[PDB]
Amino acid sequence: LPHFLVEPEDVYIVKNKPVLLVCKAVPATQIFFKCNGEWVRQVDHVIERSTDGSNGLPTMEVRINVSRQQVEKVFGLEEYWCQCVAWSSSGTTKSQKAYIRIAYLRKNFEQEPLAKEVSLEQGIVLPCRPPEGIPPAEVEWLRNEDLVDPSLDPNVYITREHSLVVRQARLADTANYTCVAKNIVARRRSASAAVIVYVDGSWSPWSKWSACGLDCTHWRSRECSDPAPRNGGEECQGTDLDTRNCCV
Ligand SMILES: *[C@@H]1O[C@H](CO)[C@@H](O)[C@H](O)[C@H]1NC(C)=O
Repeated sequence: LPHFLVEPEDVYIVKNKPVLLVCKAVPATQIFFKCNGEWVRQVDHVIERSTDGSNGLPTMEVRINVSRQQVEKVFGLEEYWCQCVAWSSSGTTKSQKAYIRIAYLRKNFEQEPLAKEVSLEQGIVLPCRPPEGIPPAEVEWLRNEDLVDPSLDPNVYITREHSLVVRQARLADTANYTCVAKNIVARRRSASAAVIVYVDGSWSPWSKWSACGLDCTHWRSRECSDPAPRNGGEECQGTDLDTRNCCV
C-alpha cells in the first residue's frame, strides 16, 4: 500500500493568482488529482519521477495549478476541494481533502472601539471585532501611530477576543487608539478612539497655625497638589486659606 510523503494543504487565492497543490507518495506507479468529484486531465499534472533513497521503490511527485476562475465557477452546497489518489501493484490510497477558498476581507468592522473617560487607578477595556473574511483576520493595536506591544509592559495586553486591556493610567497615558485587522488580502484600520486619563484633584494636608495677629484672627494655608489636577480632571473643592478667631 502507498504512503504519502507530501499531502495537499489548504490554500487561499490572493488577488487572482493561481495556487499549487503538491502531492508525493511512495511506492507510486500512477498519480492523479480528484477535484469536486471529477478527475483532472493528465496534461495539467506536473509529474516528477525519482528512485527512493531508503529502498528500491518508484516515487512520484505531482503538482497542479488552480486559478481564481476555476474556484468561483464551481457553485454548490460544499466548498471547492481537491483530493490526491495514489496507485500501486497492491492497492489504492486516499489523501486528506485540501479545501481551496477565495481569500477576502470586508471593509465594515463588526465592533469598533469608542471614546472612554477614566481615572488614574481604574482600568478600561477597548473592544474590537474584525470584519468577516477567510482566513480570519489577526488583530493589532496602535497607540496613535506606534504599534502596541504586549511583551513590553504587563499592564497593557491584548486578550483572545481581540480587545485591548489597560489596568492603570501612568503606564498607558492619553492616546487615540485604533484597531487594525490584518489579513493576506487587505489591511483594515478602524476609527480612532480617544482615551483620556484624568486626575481628580484632592486637597493637601493643613499647615501649622499662624501667630495671632491684629483684629484677633489667625490664618492657615492649603494647596491643590496632592494630586495636582491634570487633563480634564476636576479642581479641588474648598478654600485655599482658612480664617479662625483666636488675644489682648
Ligand atoms: C485624538 O486626535 C485628535 C486630533 O485628530 C486630538 O484633537 C485628540 O485630542 C486626540 N485624542 C487623544 C486622547 O490624544
